[PDB]
Amino acid sequence: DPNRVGLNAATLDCRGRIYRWLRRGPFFQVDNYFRRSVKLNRDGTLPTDFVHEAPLMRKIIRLAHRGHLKAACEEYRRVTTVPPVEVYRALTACCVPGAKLADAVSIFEDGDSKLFYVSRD
RNA sequence: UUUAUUCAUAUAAUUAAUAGGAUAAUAUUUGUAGUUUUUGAUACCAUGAUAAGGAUUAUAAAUUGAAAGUGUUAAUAUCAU
Repeated sequence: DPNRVGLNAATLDCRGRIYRWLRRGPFFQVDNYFRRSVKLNRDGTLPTDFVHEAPLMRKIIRLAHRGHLKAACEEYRRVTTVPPVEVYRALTACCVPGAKLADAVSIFEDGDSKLFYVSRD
């Protein structure tokens, strides 16, 4: 659904909404923007299949297959959707020939518990 | 003669209520439950400030340093069920 990508926001009109805005947690904007966004679908598959974020994943996999770990990490910072499993496979396989264990463990732990277990592969 | 404030005459602004999200043994969920929502009692109480007069202690040349406590009359005045 490429047409219905987007989220509407509020206006903070009444006094109780102002009091709720002043009583909100430390992560209220990013949490509600993340949970109002992509989530596990009705049949159980991942929300990976995103149209607008599709060529960024191709660029990340293309840069992690040529050995460019830092550029793939830099365009991994630009992701909004849950990235596919092939991103984590390409990133970890880029981490193998340099023996970079800490970067591979961080790559796994980023998608392990935070991103619906996409790196648990 | 110009300007900081003051004053004149033109103005915009209006309402109400909560909602927990990774590493948690399974609820998909949140424009939903609210409508005739709250901002509505400045009074005649007997307050309190002002001025004025009293007494006690120093018999040491030491110490950085011989300084501190206790009582009465006039006028003015008193807007909270």
